[PDB]
Amino acid sequence: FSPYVFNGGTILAIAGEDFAIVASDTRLSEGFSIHTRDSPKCYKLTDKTVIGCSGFHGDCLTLTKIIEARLKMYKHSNNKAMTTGAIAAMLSTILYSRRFFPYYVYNIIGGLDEEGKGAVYSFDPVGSYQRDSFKAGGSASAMLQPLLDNQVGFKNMQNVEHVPLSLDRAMRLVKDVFISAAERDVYTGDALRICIVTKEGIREETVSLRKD
Amino acid sequence: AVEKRITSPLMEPSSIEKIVEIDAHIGCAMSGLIADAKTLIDKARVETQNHWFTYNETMTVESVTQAVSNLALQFGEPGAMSRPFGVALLFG
Amino acid sequence: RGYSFSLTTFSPSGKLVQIEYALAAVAGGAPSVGIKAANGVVLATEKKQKSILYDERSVHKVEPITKHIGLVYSGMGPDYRVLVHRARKLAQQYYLVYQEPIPTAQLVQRVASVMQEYTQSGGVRPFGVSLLICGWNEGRPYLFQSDPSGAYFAWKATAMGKNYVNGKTFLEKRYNEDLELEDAIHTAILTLKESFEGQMTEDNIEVGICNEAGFRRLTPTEVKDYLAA
Amino acid sequence: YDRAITVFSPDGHLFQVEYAQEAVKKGSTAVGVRGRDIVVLGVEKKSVAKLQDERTVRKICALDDNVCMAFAGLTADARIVINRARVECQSHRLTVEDPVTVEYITRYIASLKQRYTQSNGRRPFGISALIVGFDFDGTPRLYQTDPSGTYHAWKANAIGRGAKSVREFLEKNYTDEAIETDDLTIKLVIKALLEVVQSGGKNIELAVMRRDQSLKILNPEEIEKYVAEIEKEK
Amino acid sequence: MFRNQYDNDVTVWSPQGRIHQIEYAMEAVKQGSATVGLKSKTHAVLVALKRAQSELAAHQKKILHVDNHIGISIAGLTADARLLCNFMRQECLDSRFVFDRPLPVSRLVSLIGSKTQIPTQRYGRRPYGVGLLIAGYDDMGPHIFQTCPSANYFDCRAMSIGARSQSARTYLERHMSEFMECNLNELVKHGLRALRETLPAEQDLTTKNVSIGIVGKDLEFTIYDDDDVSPFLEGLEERPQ
Amino acid sequence: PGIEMLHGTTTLAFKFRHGVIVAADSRATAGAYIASQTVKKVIEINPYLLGTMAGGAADCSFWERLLARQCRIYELRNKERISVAAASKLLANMVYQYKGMGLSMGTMICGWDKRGPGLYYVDSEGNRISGATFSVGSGSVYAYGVMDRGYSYDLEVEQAYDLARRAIYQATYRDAYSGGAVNLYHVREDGWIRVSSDNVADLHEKYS
Amino acid sequence: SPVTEDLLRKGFSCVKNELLPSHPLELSEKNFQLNQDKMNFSTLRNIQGLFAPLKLQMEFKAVQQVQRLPFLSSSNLSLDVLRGNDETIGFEDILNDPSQSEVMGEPHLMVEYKLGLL
Amino acid sequence: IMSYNGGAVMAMKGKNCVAIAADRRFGIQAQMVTTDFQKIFPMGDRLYIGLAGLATDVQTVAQRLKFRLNLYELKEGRQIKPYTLMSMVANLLYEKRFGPYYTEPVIAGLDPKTFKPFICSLDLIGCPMVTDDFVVSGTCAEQMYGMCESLWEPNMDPDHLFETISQAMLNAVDRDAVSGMGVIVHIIEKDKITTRTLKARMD
Amino acid sequence: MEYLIGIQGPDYVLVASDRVAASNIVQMKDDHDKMFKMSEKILLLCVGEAGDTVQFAEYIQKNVQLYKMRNGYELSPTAAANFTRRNLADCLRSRTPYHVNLLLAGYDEHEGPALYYMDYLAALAKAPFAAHGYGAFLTLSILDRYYTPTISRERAVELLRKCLEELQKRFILNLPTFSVRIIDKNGIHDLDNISFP
Repeated sequence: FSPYVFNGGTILAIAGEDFAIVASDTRLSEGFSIHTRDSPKCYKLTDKTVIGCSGFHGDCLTLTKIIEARLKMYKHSNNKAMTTGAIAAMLSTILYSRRFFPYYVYNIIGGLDEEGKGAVYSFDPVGSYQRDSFKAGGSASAMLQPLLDNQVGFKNMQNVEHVPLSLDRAMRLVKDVFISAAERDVYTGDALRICIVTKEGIREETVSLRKD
Repeated sequence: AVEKRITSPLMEPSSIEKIVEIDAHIGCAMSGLIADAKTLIDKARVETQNHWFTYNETMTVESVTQAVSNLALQFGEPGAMSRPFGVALLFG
Repeated sequence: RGYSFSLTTFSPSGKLVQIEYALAAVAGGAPSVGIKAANGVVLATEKKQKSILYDERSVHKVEPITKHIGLVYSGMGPDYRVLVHRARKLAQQYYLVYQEPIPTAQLVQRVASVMQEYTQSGGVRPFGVSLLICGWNEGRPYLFQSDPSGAYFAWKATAMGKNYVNGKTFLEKRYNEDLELEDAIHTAILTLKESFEGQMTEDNIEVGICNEAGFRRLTPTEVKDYLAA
Repeated sequence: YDRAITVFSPDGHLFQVEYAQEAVKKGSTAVGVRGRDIVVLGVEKKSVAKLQDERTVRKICALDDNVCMAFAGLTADARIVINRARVECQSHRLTVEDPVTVEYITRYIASLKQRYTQSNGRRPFGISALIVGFDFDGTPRLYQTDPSGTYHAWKANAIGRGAKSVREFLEKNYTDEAIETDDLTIKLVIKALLEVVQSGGKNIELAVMRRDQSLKILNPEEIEKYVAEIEKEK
Repeated sequence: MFRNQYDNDVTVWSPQGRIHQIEYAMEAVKQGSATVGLKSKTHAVLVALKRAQSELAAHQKKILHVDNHIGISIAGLTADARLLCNFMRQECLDSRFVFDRPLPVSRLVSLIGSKTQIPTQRYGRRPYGVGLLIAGYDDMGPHIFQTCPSANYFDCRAMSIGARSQSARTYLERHMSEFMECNLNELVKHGLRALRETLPAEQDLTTKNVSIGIVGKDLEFTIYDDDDVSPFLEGLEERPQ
Repeated sequence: PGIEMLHGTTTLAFKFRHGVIVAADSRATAGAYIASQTVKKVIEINPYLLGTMAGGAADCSFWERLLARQCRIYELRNKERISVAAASKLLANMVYQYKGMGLSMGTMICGWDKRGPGLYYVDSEGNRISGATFSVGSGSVYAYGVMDRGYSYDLEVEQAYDLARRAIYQATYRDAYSGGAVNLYHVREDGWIRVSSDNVADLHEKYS
Repeated sequence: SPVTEDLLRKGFSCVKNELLPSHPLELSEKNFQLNQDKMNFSTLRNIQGLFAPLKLQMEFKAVQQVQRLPFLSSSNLSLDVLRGNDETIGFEDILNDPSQSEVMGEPHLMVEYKLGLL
Repeated sequence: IMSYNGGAVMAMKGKNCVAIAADRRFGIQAQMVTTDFQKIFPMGDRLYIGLAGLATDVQTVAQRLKFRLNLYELKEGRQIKPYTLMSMVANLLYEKRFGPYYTEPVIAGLDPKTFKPFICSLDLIGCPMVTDDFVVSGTCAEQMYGMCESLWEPNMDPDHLFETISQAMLNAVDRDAVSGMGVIVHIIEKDKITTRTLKARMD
Repeated sequence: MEYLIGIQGPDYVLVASDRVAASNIVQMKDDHDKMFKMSEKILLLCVGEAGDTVQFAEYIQKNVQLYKMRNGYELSPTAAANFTRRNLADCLRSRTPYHVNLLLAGYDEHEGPALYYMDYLAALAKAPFAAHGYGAFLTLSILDRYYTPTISRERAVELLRKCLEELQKRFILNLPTFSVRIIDKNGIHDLDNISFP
């Protein structure tokens, strides 16, 4: 017996100037077979906060079903709505509550701050948050990140100016990076589900990706 | 603004303090019995600090008045109480 | 009296009303006589089962403990069987450890403590019972009597029970030590005869000796032989 | 309307506390006053009883090398409270390597007293304390507990029967001049205690405490010498 | 006057046979403010009233919140109100977490009654003093369930348990025909008109003493307060007489 | 699951006549893949102390959070600031409560109080050693020697800053887990003040 | 799995091995009377109805609270014939008899812990 | 496990005389830290016990047994018969049968009433047994039965008993690394106790 | 590892130590006093596993002051030893695989000095001079060779100095300097540290 098994996935998050983007491939694969091809991995929490949860698909559901309940409890108690600056600490506490039986997840939080500003957090299986700007991660990580490091925040480039990220550029970059990284990885592909969020709500997006 | 009514001149003025800190932005003025007010204040401080540690933000005055009133509601039948709290507070 | 009705409160003179009431209750019971002699001891008592509808077997008064300890009650019937069972359990508990039979004194102390434990508490009545127990250890005979509060005495010729003052007065002029069981049994029979409200019959005496063999209980025909003699 | 702690009266006036205070106002007196660097904790002995030995019967108990203790009232409850305070002081010192301040231990004693007033199955502790000692910063400190739950950082108060007279005498004479040297404080406290007692020296005990010299009781010879010195009034 | 020995506790039966504590609690629940509980085919309005400690102070809360599809009122003791709404919220949250459907009112109210039935039997405890008017639409049309100090809940169509309200009952019974086919505005107008009868003469409903709360088909339970209640409180004719 | 974070790191702190200085790197590795480059390790708990980070990440953060809560509660209760020794012993007791279940942490609680400076050290093992010169983590060595050679207890402020920068740079040039940025922290009577932050590339260019 | 949310009074007990049972005859010996009573209650509740376990357990509760204070040995003369162990002497009273306890606590602390106030 | 320390004890029943002897040594495996470490305890007056084995449990079992013996002696009035201590130690050892101690006690003494010599023994977890002629237990158990079986004789006077208990130990315990360097002889005759200290090879 | 020795005498319980710390390959601090103090007449040396030593010593030290402060008078070395052994045994067997070595000291007012040796399984001897750590192997013979049954306080220091010189010359580790404390019927006297250049 072994109370752990892999299920793949990939999470990418770009935190621009006044827009947060969370996107993820959709394929539940364990062992060598494929279970389904829809399996969305981008759940909504509030009107201005989206959670992406990769990793083992037995706790990715439990944490999703617990966070909403605790959010409802907080809203009923304090008569407000949790901002994206508190959900990080609350989820970190929940994750660390079982340090001797760790959750096998890799969560990513994206949303808007008090003012119009991008913000993407990043956790670890034991649970320790850290603010970031373009952090990605998941099963097929270590390939998504370096290209973003090259593009978003210009590194190891000289005699080049700095330009803020425009909304038209973000989707064009994300689609290209997923298309490039889908071929060389096994667990990725199928359908791509995009959850760009702005200060008017959540608008959704789905495109094809290496049809399988 | 809370009066003191010092019993004797020999009593040190700062020994009795109706005004008491709860946090960096909340203050309250107890009245009536003293020890029960001390217990309530200690519980309120513990609760607000625990909430700050958990959710990583500041208190809202309603969110602590609700907690202290919920604690004070336990009159009746376990270190449970047996008499109503003969105190009163002015949270600010 | 307001200070009465509860065993946990002292009257404003120094006493316990409930304890004295229980003592009077156990005094108002069935007469019993115990005689200590240089060779052994004899315990004599009578039963209320006078009508022939009852049976000689089944219910019985002087229940032996182990092999050297035998008792007799003079109080409430349904209120000493539990105590007797506790005494037997204590004797066995002592016997598993210390692989040698219980001496009488330790058993007396333990039963007295367990009986007293329902005095100092609050909300439970004291046991209404007072029982003699006879032992034979180290070539010596032992006799003790227990009180509802619990205070053992090294009694020698107690006639406690109903009308016990007359029995004590009668016994204070007959016993002279240095006697065998033969005369002691006759003395006990005479003490019972002094206050019986009728004549002794073949099925009214439950004498039991504790000589240096064990705790043999006299058979009904043997009791008939002694009663005739 | 006074037969249970948990119940109130039609006006208020929790009565078991007041009755406990009345019981406390029946034992031997006790005083205490701080100076520049000195504290005194004199008490008075109700009866001589020459057959009895003064070694066992005493009021000035030690709580730590920097905190002392003097009570008034029923003896056994005070002994229980002192035992618990000693244990708590040692536990706090173990959990934090820092000698315990006066305020923390006196708050613990007050809380322990107040805990026994929340159910009609436990009587309150009827005693009154005079916690006094030196902190870790050198500032002289003094306090006074109360049966219900309260405590005040008094300066030269007093407890026990006939405390109003001694309190008035102390407040009518307490000045910065009398707390300058060391023996002046002893003279003041002896003059204060001489009022209620019939004859001085016979049944008066003191406990002089200095800066980190630990508690040090006074033998009768020194008490007699101090009384003789204070008898030079003109 | 043959009742002094039979009312000091709750676990004793009078010679006639009736628990006097239950009757006393049912009399006690009448201390508060009126609360009409109208219902319709699509929406279940819940209009309440608010008192005032003083002109300087602020008013009490009479329309709490439970979940996205259920909202309770309150009448009587304000102490046990929170202690019972906590159980409300906890049960609804557990039902949403274990299963994945909103908890129907018909089971929630039964659970609340079962919980409130316990204290009326064991010694050393007292019955609750609430007058809940639980309202909410889940799957088979909106419901209006009433709760009493004794654990005896009623189904209902429209009632006004609380303060002086018998005139409110009479008015609500007189016009109990049009409540089956009307829009939201007409139903709210009827509710406010019914509540106006409770208020004494020469007194009008201001903006600061109404707490209209509406739950229906496609909108979650929302509470209205302050100037937001003005649009509903516009027509109301001009005066009861 | 996978390795949590921070298989190793570096930090140092020495005390002299003008307080206590704290330096740290920022590279939270995950075994063989770099997870981040600008993770802050000098943890602030109040404007009098400066918690440090080493070993694991989540455990260190959680225990500093609990220590901060306890310190704030004590501050609110006793109206007096808590000494560094009390906080160090508190954290020592909490960490020593759990041993053998896989705890791993190195912290160097330091600050100013009524007794002057203080730089007590505690870890998962349970010892509460004091000192005047410390360095913990994988990159503690390769810096220990240099910072011991340069220390003189009579330095100025700029000289001490330069010494700390040199020590961190020479440690991270030879190791394989330290690097990224360099954070420098100063402690004085009025609480800590952030000194500066710097990138390894610029220091290498200016020290070449 | 709890955080802190006096160490001299209770100390020197690592968290490591209480969530690690000793020799397998540990949970069958530390908690034996409770397990036997639970099994009997379950059997009676299953076969005879819901009244018997409630009645018997509440009888246990009623008889339990008349013993002496915790800092003294309890005779336990009653509750025994009602339990059914009236004569079932075994490895519960001859080995480490609680009357001769090798270590003993403070009276006030033990009684206040028995009341559950702490 | 009875090698982390050392020890060896005998007991011979003569003619109204019993003798018990031990070996004085306490050392952590090869190393040695002291030469004087008592292993004979004076329980009662004409009674003795001979704990031998792992010392850290010897001390604890001796303390607990002394406590319980004082309790029984004070409660029951008169002295303890030698047979009672046998069941005493049996119960005390079986208290922790699953978590076993490490002791092989030997009990030797006289009846305070009859003056009939008595000797018994015990195993690790408590299994009472009585041998009339002699008994021995300890770390060096194997190399004493051969020395004792031939040299023994029934109905021995105190002098010959002392000579035999000296000869069955002095040249029979040196044939082992641990448990040497000193021998204490306790002779218990009818009226007076007597203690002697032999001399052996210092190696 | 570490080093602990103590030599007895007519009226002293002189003990040495080793002011040093430990780590993987590093010496964190070069002066770490291991000598916890019990009372005005009792010392308590302790070397063992890290953390558990400083915890057990602290717990057993904030328990002897309680006895003095609750009964006026002071414990005796024999009672202190028979209490420390009991606590160590009960706690070690309970739930913790400890590894601590102890070396009590003390001077009462009725029978000379008293020095006690205790291993990590809670034994109790009364050797006239014991040792701990690894240096015990290389130094106990040196201590035994010159140990006259009576030694003057002046000669005890010289014997200790020779016994430490041999260890500093023939040992793998780098014990750089040692501490010395001597107890007499006047309190806890102190002597200048032993430091090897």
